[PDB]
Amino acid sequence: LKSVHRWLSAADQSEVVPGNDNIEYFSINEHGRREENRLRLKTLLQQDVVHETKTSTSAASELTAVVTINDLLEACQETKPSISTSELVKLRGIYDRFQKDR
Amino acid sequence: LNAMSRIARMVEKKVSQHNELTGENISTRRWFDKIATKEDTKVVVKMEDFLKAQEQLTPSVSRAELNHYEAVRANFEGA
Repeated sequence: LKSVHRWLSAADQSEVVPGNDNIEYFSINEHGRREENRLRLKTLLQQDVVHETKTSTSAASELTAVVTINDLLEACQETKPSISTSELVKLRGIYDRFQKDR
Repeated sequence: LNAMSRIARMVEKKVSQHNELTGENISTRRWFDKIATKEDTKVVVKMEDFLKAQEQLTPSVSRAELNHYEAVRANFEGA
């Protein structure tokens, strides 16, 4: 979870910066409109709606999520031992008593 | 049971061997049925089996001290 959180934080701008060539646009009579990027996105979405398809391609697992020891050790640092430390002795005693007798 | 375990691991070898020899798709039950022999009852047993079993599990039902002191106290109070 920590590793995927870090990856998502680092990957926010990966899909925003690059240009899109899936469709070509001429932009005539654009004067009088303050919005530029949102209008381009809406035009692209209109064209995609006219040409919508459901199929999608796969991606390499490592660039979706990956496990690293640097975060693993920190996760180990925030310990959460299930067994109650004050209760381990009692449990050990009762387990032994069960094992030896009955 | 220890004996049955040993023989069972033996046949577990055997099956694998034949799977390598005749074919990997042969089912264990099919193999053990076809190659079945009157010697299947050869459930090998020996002293070492007994000693292993004894030292492995189930020391007793009541051995350590319970039996002893109830025995002595019961005999004493029965006078």
